[PDB]
Amino acid sequence: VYADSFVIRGDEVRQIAPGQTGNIADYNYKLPDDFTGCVIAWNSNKLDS
Amino acid sequence: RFASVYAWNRKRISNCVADYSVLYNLAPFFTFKCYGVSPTKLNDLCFTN
Repeated sequence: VYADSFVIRGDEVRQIAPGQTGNIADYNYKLPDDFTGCVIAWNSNKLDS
Repeated sequence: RFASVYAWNRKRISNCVADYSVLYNLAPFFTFKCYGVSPTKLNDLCFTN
């Protein structure tokens, strides 16, 4: 298993899932259609912002 | 202005080429799904009306 760490906007959480496309989904990070597993997202407004 | 739901309006689009790139650029897109088509393949399709 591999782990990838990054922080994105709230509006871009829907494009992370494989099969979707977008400005961040096509130029920053992409996932294969046969992706196995799941991603975990939690708010960092307290810490990052 | 947008008309009310009980008085929903309707506009006819024909004899023109529409680009969906100028549409997807809108940031606050939250609810967006398609039944008979796929959003990723809407830039290479033709419609009678």
